[PDB]
Amino acid sequence: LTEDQKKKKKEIMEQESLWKNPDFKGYNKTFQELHQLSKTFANNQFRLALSNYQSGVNTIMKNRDWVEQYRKEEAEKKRLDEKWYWQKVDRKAREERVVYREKMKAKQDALNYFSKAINHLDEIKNPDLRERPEFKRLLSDVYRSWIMAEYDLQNLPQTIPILELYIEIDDNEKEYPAHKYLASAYSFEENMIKKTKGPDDMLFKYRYKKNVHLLRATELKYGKDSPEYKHIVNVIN
Amino acid sequence: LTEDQKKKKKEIMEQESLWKNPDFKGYNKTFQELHQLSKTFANNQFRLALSNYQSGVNTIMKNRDWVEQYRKEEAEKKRLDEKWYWQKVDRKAREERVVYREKMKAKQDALNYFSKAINHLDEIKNPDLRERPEFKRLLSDVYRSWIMAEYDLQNLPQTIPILELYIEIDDNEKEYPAHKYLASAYSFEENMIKKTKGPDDMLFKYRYKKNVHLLRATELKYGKDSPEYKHIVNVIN
Amino acid sequence: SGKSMADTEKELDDNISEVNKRLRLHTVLFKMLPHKTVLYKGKPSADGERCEAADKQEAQDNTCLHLEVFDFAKFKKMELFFEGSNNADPDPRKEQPRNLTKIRTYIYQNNFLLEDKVISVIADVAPNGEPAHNDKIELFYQHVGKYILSNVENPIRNNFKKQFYFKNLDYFDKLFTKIFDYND
Amino acid sequence: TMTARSLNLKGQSGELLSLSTADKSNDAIGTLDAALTRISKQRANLGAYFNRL
Amino acid sequence: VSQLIDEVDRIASQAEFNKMNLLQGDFARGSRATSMWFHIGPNMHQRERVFIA
Repeated sequence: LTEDQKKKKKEIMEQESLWKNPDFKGYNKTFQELHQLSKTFANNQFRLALSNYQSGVNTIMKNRDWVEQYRKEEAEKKRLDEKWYWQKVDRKAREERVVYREKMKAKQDALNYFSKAINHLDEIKNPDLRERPEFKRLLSDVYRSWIMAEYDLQNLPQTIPILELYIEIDDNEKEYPAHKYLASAYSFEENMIKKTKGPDDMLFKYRYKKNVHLLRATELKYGKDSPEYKHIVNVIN
Repeated sequence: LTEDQKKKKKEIMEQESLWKNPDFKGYNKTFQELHQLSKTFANNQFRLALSNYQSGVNTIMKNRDWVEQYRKEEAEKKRLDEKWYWQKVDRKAREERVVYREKMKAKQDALNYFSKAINHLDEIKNPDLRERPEFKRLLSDVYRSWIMAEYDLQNLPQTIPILELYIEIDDNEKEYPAHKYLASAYSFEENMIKKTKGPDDMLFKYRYKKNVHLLRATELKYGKDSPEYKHIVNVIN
Repeated sequence: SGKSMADTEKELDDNISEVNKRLRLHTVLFKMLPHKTVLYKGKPSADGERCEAADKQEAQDNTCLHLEVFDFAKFKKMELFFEGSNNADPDPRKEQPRNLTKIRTYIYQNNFLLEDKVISVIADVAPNGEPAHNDKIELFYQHVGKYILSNVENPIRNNFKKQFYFKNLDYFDKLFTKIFDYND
Repeated sequence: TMTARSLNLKGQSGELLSLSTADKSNDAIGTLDAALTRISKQRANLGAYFNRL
Repeated sequence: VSQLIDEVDRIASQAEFNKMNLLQGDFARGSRATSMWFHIGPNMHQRERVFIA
């Protein structure tokens, strides 16, 4: 390969890791690096913003532990009225409901915390401070977890304004997962217009934005004028 | 073991002994030394402060004797209406309440005496006398017994201002149990915020202060350049 | 009595000495991080009380180590200023100690109170000399005024070394050692 | 008192024309127990106060 | 029969009065040893004990 292709391969893997579903080592790493930055920043409102963000992810992490425990406790119940197919079918469906409803509340609590983290960052008014690498990384990570919390519950239209704010910050636009999620969420919205028989202007708006971020994700991972880039361009043209 | 490790090992054992639950040999040693120090000090308000501290410790010692005698007298009773498991459990729980309530009153009386010992030490205004080891040796003994009296009854939030005053007083700070109790009491307070869904500022304040004194306790007992100090800080970040 | 004070002060003089003897070893880091820790290599500069980070962190002529320690803001800083040049050999596993000319520390957060005042800056101008070097320790007090530790009544002088200065010497010497071990 | 006297849950699971939904049903009813408790007992204070007057 | 068995466990668990659980194993002790003591006369020592599970 070329030096740029080798570099690119390394970077795409780092970006996929960056967007990894949360776990205890990633929680540690993510907060450890966000911890580095707030230290240098030495700004009480940024300190508060991170305190709220971390409380939000803690809600998510505590929920993930709850979901395993709940499924465990259900698995360990002896189910005597479950001898016919439909009976097991029900109890599976109710397990999905209780888990989904609790995950929905955990998401709502996590987003209230993320909203508070953003409201505290909003109080940093000095443009010399808002342009700090410390400011931009935290604001990016708050948006990323917000996007992921909604994404996991299939709330894809809601991820669009946050993905769009995300890619505007400090070269986030060059992240392959960011464009993949934008393209997928736009695709969903296009399909919503087709299923609900909505207006053509919105059909084409969503289709256009899907194709822009589809092609950009392709360019970023495979390179301009790669067999894969050429393919997506030829489909669009 | 090196000259530093031998010193450290020896000191940790002396410190663990210093914070040993009270008994008759420790009582005797403590008050023989305090009375000799009082004779050296030749200060009527210190003498009074010591008289009150000793009365407080006597309350604690008399209570320990009561608890053994009470449990003995209960063990020796014939229980004719104890046919069921739930009857045995109920009666056990009632015993535990009587012991806990009497220990709570003994703690309250002991802390009234410790408060009086402090109020008398407060009356020594001359800065040349307040800086005497005799003065702050007693004040350290009062707060140490005070901390332990509360700790035993799980009154951990109440131990924090006294532990903090303790380590600021006359060279106590390098005592590993003092930092262990601070870390444990802060951990309790962190858990209280997590369980009661309290404010984020207090969660992370308490979590931080747990980690500071956890790390300092680690440094003191397990040593600088131990795998133990290396690990704890890397987790804490 | 004054006997206990005298013995305790002696123990603390030796505690700061033994750690200063370990701190003088961090020369091994010039030819060479734990979390919350940022190390810079540099040279004594300005008025001789502060350490200026190098443009070339790996440079063989660095004679000061500047370590910033963070937690939840900057909480602590230490500057180790060494007497003598480094060994020509580029391998840090072979490098030897250099007596410290000075140790300068700063406390920004986790401020300790000595008789209700904060000593935010401590300047030791004879860290590898006689353990009893209180007259070589400048204390910068906030409620920052300059006091000399040897003119501090004594407990007060004892509380200073056990609550403030030994802490920073041992906290920093360990964080420097972590970096060394991780890269060595 | 105001609606923010209890956990003021709005909307309900499913499709809405709002952007809010209620929380875990188990707590939602439990919250109404809290609402009932908080206000009724506050009336108790006024009741008791009246008796004092 | 299977659900009839499950229904029994649920009745015992959910059979509340004034937020007291009156059938599951919180008798003669739950988190607290307090049980169904009733005060029947106007004075002290005019008491009754009930247990059930």
